[PDB]
Amino acid sequence: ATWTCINQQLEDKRLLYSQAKAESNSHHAPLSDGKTGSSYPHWFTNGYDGNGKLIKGRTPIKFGKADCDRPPKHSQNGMGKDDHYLLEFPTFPDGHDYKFDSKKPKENPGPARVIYTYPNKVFCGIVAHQRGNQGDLRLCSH
Repeated sequence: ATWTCINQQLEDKRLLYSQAKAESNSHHAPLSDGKTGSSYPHWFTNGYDGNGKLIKGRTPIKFGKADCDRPPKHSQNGMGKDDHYLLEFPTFPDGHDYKFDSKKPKENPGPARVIYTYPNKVFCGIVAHQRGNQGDLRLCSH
């Protein structure tokens, strides 16, 4: 399965990702909420607060997997014993594994992220930043 993302750069850029490479990246990623050099992986809010309430005006991305569409439970540190939430990790057309402990310099994460679950690492989808490498995330197609 090939996912296509559109990202604007300093103009619209079309980027293709192999679903297999991305699933492999998330499996290799630690199950941690940002307690790494690069800050990745980290909680992907999808518009909710840590109690599972949808923030007003925000719209969640629908993935189509019950595991991914359930509201989260995220304690302050992402380690409460009842926690279950989404994680985001950088993914690339080449499939290389992002250096999550990289700090000065921090590896460029690019615009795309593989979204998966904590604690079971279920694959949700590939999303990408609209412009550059931060800001609004949009689900890529396939």
